Amino acid sequence: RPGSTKRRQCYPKAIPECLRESYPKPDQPCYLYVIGMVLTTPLPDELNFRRRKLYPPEDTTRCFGILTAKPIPQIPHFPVYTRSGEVTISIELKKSGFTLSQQMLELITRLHQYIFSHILRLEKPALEFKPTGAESAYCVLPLNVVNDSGTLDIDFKFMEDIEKSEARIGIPSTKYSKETPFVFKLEDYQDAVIIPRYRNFDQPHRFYVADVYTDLTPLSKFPSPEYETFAEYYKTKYNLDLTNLNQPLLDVDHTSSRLNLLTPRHLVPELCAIHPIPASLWRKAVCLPSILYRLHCLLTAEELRAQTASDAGVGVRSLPLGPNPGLILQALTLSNASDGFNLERLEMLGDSFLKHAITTYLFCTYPDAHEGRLSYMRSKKVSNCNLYRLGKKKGLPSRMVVSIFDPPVNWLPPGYVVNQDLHTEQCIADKSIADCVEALLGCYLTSCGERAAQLFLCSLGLKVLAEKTLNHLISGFETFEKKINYRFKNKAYLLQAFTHASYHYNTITDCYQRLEFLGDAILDYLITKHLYEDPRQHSPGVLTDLRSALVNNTIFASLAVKYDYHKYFKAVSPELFHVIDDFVKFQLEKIEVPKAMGDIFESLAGAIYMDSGMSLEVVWQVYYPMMQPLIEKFSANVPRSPVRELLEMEPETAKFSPAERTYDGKVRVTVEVVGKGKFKGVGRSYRIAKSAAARRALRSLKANQ
RNA sequence: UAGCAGCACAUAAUGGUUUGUGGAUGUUGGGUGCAGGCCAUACUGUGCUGCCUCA
Repeated sequence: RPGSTKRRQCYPKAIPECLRESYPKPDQPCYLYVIGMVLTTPLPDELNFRRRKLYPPEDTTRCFGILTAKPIPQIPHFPVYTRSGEVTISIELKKSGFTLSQQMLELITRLHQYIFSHILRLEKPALEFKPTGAESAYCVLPLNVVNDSGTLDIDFKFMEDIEKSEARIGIPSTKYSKETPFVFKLEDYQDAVIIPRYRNFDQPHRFYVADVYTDLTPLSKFPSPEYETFAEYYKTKYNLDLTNLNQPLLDVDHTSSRLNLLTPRHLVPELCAIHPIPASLWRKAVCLPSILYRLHCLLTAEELRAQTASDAGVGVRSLPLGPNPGLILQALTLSNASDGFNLERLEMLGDSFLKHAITTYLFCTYPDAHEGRLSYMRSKKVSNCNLYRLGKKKGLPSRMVVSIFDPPVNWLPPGYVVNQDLHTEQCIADKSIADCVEALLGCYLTSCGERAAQLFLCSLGLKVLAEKTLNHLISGFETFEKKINYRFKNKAYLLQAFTHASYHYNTITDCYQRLEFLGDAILDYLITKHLYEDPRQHSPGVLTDLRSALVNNTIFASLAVKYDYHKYFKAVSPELFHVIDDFVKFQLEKIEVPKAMGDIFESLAGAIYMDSGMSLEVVWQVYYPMMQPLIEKFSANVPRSPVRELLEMEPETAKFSPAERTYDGKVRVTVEVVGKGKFKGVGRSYRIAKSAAARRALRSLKANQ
């Protein structure tokens, strides 16, 4: 069925408007952004297993810049988890409206290809570099501080030096001889990436110079137990005789193969070619996939924020407000993506508000429709099927973050195309599209409030925007008004809330059921909002349990009794009065729970809402003090099913019998606890019977301890 | 800077199981829809390893 977990559809991945077809043209205006990088949380030495120097990206003059034909909007700064620790990333506009020659652009584009294909090794047989044909079409280039002025500019000299370098295309063929002996220059290695010239020619291993040992030489002990010295090693393995046996040695670290950095984890110089790119900049380059991917994701969320400000009139289209793009990114992220956050908290809050909004709308739009009809209409509008259709219509599937980020397996680099797919497409369940709509609603609600959330629903396509008899029938309710600490402006709502369908003496208002319908959704929402805003920051699972335990007719009935609602209840059913008196007796001492007592509790919430001029706050002011003791009790001690508690205490020993229908229509259930006895429970339903059996077993077990 | 095979965990897919829930021919409750918790087949990622490339 549409909106079901069992139905899956494939969708193309969305690329932000500011990155789509964004390739700089010769002699045309372009934009240059600096990738600002700051080490905000250094990695502890215990996690840094080699205890290597942490390299704050900010300690070095060279960085990367993004060159694009279209402007990039302001995005929140975001963390990246490097081997140095948490690095906060900023994307900062450095130059706008400037032009580049064909030769300058060719140098930039060639170096851009060189980064992704040669440095990062992301170009695969399935991928082709087509910068003019690629959907995501921007260039990345080196920036450097000009003359120590602290001002960053395009390092053209360095790009040209990379082009003149033979080391660009492969391993340099410069073999040293006794006539042309190798000369070590320290300045050339302090911030160098090196390539060993005698091995692994198809995939040359690259290393960062971590340090230069001036005390160690080719005659010193080799790190592999296979050889006595560095000179013996090269002579034995590659037949290479060194010209300079007194040259210093390089301490080196492998260039990182891990390109996903979005979450926390917790040699002889003469025989090496110097890669023309410095090690500092190469460390920055390794972050480009996570940075660009995150940038792309945040730009998609900002695009959705801006689109919603245009379509719903919620927030401002361009920031100097609407929700933070990071919260939108949360609402667009499935738990499968493993990105440190998920849509589940926002989804649950949205659902509760959605119910409230539709319930209110239906109640006001259909003044003559009975509860069962409003409940039926409600059930259709809030369905996972309808929500899926709305999310699909809004283009959410192409914007959702569904799978774990893996650059060489599921990411397309800028300027590349796929040779005709984990790079361009994703498979999504219809239910997940529905869940995302509720999470977006929760985002707008938490960030911009209820009116904004309603305007957001309207933007998705959900339309969400006698007197003598009265005085006689309300006689004595003044004590009730004082007990609840609320005075009704229109006592007809109070009368309606306490009028059962059997109470035909009331010919001036309806029965309580319509207000029950309205109140149910109000209480669910208010309770859910409160639980979501709770300082304990309950998990999605715990929020579900607490919502289930607090939003319950039994609890509403228990409160109705404690607050004397039963004394004001108007009914003409002696049996109902006896059931209420028996339940009231049971509640006063500490057995069927009278449904009507929970219903009138909800109906009075509906009454107060209508009498207060649709003020949820007034309703909450009245109900929160009544519910606060229970909210505190269950949020301190998250509740349990007696069947589950018995199964937790006795998992292999407690076995329940099938449902036995007794001669009176009532169900009987027996629980056998191996070595501890058999306990029988009876009730009008299998759980009432099974729970009664489980409670009898639990009582016996606890009494024998 | 490489590949593979075990173990932990997360995770979606296709089956089953179990709690909640719905209007339904509802002769007095087994027809189907959606959620949770489990069992199985099979996917990916990180990590604890193990073998195994270069050093």
